[PDB]
Amino acid sequence: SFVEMVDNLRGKSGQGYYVEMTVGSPPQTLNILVDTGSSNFAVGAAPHPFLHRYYQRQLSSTYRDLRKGVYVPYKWEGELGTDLVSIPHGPNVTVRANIAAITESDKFFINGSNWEGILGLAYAEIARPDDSLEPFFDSLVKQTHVPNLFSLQLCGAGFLASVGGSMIIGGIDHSLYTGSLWYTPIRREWYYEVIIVRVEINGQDLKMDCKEYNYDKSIVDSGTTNLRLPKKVFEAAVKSIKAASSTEKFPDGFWLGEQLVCWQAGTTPWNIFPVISLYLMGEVTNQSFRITILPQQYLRPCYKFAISQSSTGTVMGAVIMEGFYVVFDRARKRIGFAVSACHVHDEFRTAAVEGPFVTLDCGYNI
Ligand SMILES: CN1C(=O)[C@@](c2ccc(OC(F)(F)F)cc2)(c2ccc(F)c(-c3cncnc3)c2)N=C1N
Repeated sequence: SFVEMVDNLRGKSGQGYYVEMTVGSPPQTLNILVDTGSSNFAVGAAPHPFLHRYYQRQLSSTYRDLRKGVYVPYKWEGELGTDLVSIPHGPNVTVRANIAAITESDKFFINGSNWEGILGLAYAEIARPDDSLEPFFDSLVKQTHVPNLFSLQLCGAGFLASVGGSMIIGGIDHSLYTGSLWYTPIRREWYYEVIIVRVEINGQDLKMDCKEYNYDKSIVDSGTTNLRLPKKVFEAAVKSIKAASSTEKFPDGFWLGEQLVCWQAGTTPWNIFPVISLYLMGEVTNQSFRITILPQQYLRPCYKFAISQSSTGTVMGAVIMEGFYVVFDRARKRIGFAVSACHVHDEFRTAAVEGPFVTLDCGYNI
């Protein structure tokens, strides 16, 4: 039942959401980052200054060595193998999954994040060292009767700050959202790639060729904190946001996501910052639906501007997902969005999912 899966995610603001998992026999308990932006099950497997726990292969009676190393600059190095894996507050099953045992790394783990590994939930095409290394979720579906679908409700903090959420594996929990679920097609099965057809700041269209929004791609990534936008789109966005909040301005170190901005105890002028609407391509070619996010989402806790520039396409990260219940419907190659039961909002504005909006070529081919 999904009830036992509710609130199975925890984390620190800006450091990602993790789920408890066990690996090996007897079960070794570890906290694992839920990451829709990668496809490896990679776990710390050797002492590290930021790790308080790590996977000890020699303690597992069920560990099997694949006699194959892996080098991943992007960095971390490790040895490939397989072992039994379970999610205590997920489905009641045990699967034999590939595991990359990380023996050395640089700038990979985060101090105080309280996770020791990453659960890459994306597709095999982007798995390291290649696509023959079956990702965890693929193993899970193939080995069990679990439906090929999972959903994420990231809730952030609300009033480093602690965050919480739910990962529901194998179905949709209706208690986690209100209103309608709107679906955007998964363009290609590598990252969770989608297509943005329009974006507006306070109802004002940025008026860009929609290819700009997906240059060179747009992905949904729980493993990225910020909403990351292509250079040209980012500049247009900041300008519009700056203008809307012109009433008393801020340092540019803030707009660059460097410096923080501070008011005190519920004096934050949310109403000065505009809402941002991302229109996603619908299941019907000429249709779209918009997800609308509040300053409560893109200003993350004093606050930091959680929108930043990208040279690798648009990334709809945690701060975007935190407004919504997000359904990764792998079985039907689509991603669903609905207003989250947990999202933060004031008494004048709320996050929204609304459609359809019809138009009269937005993908950046590959
Ligand atoms: C964008 N991104 C990362 O850089 C990564 C990552 C990079 C390379 C990987 O190994 C490969 F390449 F083999 F897949 C696997 C995953 C990542 C790595 C470490 C992190 F602390 C975070 C992170 C940091 N703060 C908040 N939340 C997540 C993200 N996860 C995502 N989505």
